[PDB]
Amino acid sequence: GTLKLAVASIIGQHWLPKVLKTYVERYPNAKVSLITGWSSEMLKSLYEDQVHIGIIRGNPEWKGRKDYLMTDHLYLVDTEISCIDDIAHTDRPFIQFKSDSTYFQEIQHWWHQKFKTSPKQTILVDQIETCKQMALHGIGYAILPSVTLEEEDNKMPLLDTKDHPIGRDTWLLGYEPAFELKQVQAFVSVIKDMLKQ
Amino acid sequence: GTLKLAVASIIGQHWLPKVLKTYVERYPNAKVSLITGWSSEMLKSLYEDQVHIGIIRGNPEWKGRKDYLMTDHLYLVDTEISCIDDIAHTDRPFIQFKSDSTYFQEIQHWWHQKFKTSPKQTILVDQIETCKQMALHGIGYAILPSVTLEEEDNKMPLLDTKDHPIGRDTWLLGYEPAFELKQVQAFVSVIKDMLKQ
Ligand code: NA
Ligand code: NA
Ligand code: NA
Ligand code: NA
Repeated sequence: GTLKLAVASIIGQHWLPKVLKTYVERYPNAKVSLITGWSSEMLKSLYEDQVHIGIIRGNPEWKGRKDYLMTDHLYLVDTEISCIDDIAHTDRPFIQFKSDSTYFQEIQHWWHQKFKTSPKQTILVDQIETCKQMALHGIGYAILPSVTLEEEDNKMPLLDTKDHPIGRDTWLLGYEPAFELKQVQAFVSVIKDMLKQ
Repeated sequence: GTLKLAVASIIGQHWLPKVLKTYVERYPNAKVSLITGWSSEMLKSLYEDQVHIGIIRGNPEWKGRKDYLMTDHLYLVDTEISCIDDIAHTDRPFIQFKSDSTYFQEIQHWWHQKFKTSPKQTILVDQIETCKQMALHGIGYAILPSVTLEEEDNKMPLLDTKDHPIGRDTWLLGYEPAFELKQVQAFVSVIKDMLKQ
């Protein structure tokens, strides 16, 4: 049977391929169709019956099954700047992801509460991986979730006013019937079987 | 002030950073607002005056200014397979990108013509970078435009029945009023400078 997934974009790109590798590896010839996007768009997709499973970010309201999956944390990245305080004075441009989720407002709030000022809006982008690439090309600094980071060329954790890392969840949503279907069960399996680490 | 761009995804990821790096290097503190996506979506967004400039792949019809930018060529990539004839038997999955552009149709047509059979619709993905990533993780093989490839990690040129590389074009689009703006002209300048490299 054919598994129809809706995955948030950064998840689709960075976390899911190891998941799908093992899923393909123990279930040869099993079909997978994958749509990606903003959590909001994939939630809306899931709701309207287009997919079996949604892998959504944030805190989606959902009246079916919802599995917490994981949590990651916000990092400021730049090629030059090594000290997060420096960004208050920086003239290096700020490369901001903005969508309809809370991501953007969370960062605006952290910034307002950390530096007692507004961040300069210069570069606005609508997808997170683009912000990452533009940061990796030295254009400016970005704030990315650690699920999108590796041994790439400076990463500085965001901590709130009480020294706590911020702060973002990934869930697995779906209605009951989907979890009745088998390949969904083998996929949820592979996920929870993988996460054993 | 404030350039509003709409850019096909792989361009946004792989080619545009270079260009924005220079655009910023040359005009510090110039505001840039970027949206990304399928070529059809970015053309729509441009058609509706939501942006200044669109960068669009394929062969868009356009009753305004259209500049050809570049061509790139299709490669079959896989971690195991070295020889592109084998792909007709391998039973490794074909990770296949599919949108409402003609990318998919054109690869289908090539497949049918070259191998005289059909390809196995197992994995279907809605963004190209995810095919790349899924291919880089050994899941299966992918057909990717070279604008998304580097000295990476096994690539075999797609050639039509008369041994000519199969290509895809990328264009820059706008209506005349946009091209009168100093920031659109500066951006276009950085672009037409960069194409000589
Ligand atoms: Na969203
Ligand atoms: Na940077
Ligand atoms: Na399109
Ligand atoms: Na493809």
